[PDB]
Amino acid sequence: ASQTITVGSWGGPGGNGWDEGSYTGIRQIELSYKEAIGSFSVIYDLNGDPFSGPKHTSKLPYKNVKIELKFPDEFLESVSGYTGPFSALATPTPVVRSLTFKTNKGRTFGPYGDEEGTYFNLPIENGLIVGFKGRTGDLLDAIGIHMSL
Amino acid sequence: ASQTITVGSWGGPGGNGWDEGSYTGIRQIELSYKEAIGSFSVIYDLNGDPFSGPKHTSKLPYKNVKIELKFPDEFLESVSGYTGPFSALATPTPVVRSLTFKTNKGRTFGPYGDEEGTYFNLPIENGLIVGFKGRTGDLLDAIGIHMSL
Amino acid sequence: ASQTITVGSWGGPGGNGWDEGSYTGIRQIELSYKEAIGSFSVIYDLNGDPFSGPKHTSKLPYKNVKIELKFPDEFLESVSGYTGPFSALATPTPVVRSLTFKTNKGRTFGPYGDEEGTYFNLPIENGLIVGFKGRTGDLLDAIGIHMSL
Amino acid sequence: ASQTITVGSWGGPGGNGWDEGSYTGIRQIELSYKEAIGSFSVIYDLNGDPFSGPKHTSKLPYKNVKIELKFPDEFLESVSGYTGPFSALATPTPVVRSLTFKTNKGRTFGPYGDEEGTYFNLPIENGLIVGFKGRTGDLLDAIGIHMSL
Repeated sequence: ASQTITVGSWGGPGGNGWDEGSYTGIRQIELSYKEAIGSFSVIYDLNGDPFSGPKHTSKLPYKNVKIELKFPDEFLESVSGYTGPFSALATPTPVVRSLTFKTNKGRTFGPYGDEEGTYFNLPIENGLIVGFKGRTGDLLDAIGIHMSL
Repeated sequence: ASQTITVGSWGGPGGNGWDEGSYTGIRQIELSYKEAIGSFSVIYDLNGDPFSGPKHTSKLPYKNVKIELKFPDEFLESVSGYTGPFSALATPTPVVRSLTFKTNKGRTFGPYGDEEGTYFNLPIENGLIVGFKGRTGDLLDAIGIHMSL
Repeated sequence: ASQTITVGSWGGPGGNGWDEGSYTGIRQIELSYKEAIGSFSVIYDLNGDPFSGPKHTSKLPYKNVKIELKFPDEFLESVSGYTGPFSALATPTPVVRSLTFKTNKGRTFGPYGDEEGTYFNLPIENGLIVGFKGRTGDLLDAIGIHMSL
Repeated sequence: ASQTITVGSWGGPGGNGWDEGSYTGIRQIELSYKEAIGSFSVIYDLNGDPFSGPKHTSKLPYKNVKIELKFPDEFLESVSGYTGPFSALATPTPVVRSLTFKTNKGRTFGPYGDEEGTYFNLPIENGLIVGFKGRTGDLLDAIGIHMSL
């Protein structure tokens, strides 16, 4: 490398590309938002210990959140959330306006960003999100995934 | 019982559940369509030789298309769609209304069924659709996918 | 193709190469033996339904045996068995002499052929024997293993 | 909670069981030995940067090798090595007496420890050793491997 299934890249053409790679599973997701998502950073599980993924932090003073999955027993079972521009940041390129997170234990981590734009949805009937791919310019411009069993 | 990453479920809850399991590759898809997708049946590749999976047919007089891939060098890199109910089959439940496939070699087997309702899109950077899962009643009620490296 | 992890070449470079392929799992193994292993063909599982793998039969008038596992619930957790030349077969190269299979339920299919030669050993901790590869000329010149989750 | 294929545990039941877990690849191995293998510590690759796995050290004053593979073009292609007891450590239980590492590039990191006891041979045709698992007490009592595509 060992490779993984990389399903996706939902978002747009600009920003700067970042592939954090692959790990055993997710422990914490922490993002900043207002009308679009700006910051996205994750705390992975690496063989029993926590691993802090690289950060893709925004300069925009957006509203802040921390999603804390209860590890082993809880893992996401669905990722969805629209995509499109934001004439305000004067950025012509498509961008991730929202991004909601469902869980196998039921807990859904409420829509973040305004549900305006075109919808993308990804339900997992069997599998495991194991890492994140995507781009980040001023906000998070595109999002991608890493799957495994 | 070896297992696969089963991604998705896109479509409604009506129809009879079907699963065709996992193979080694896709050799030819066959579908009928007309304002919605009726029949669905894929011919797979089992260890270098062709293996026809179960047929999932509709009695509806729908238009017919044969999608045949050049098998080893060509595979689907994207499956998109629009799932939306259909008041004509008097079906209140959601149904997959359109279906578009895009190849790693550059050919998009143009949108079959009319592009109406909520769009779905699943792009792949490294992975392989290795078996189809789905529901069928009179139309292709739903669509599921299985994956591998 | 999708690929699987292929561990194995145990035996010698002689004979003709055979790769039976990767399937869903194993339902019955069928071999022949005297002083060494001669024929080896298996019945595989192909998505809930049995599937016959090609026969790799040895012309040698040998003792016969059918090993059948209780499918789903019982599966191979171990494979092992002695390899060396056979001055009789006037075979200048090393060939497989004995082969013993151990089960997750306790069942162990007694050494078939003679325990003579250098020994090889594969205990599986997590994983699944999914297809058989190897070489066959008069006897089984060599054996390989396919694996998945 | 993702899994990888773990094969084996070639050794004896003595000592304290350890499992470094899985990563992206093997960059360096560092062991000690005289008549049996004493220390075993590996510097893994995690997504592009080195990640040191835990050290499993041994007080026995042994020779000290430092194995560095050229990480992306070079990876292990086979592991082999003799398992037998060791009268001198006054131990009743089988230990990993010897250990040899072959590479896909051609280099064979010749025998470390004596070639004595029963033999084991893990040869690989397709796949990646992606993590080591095992048991240490005074020396290296057992060794197991993790696999991925």
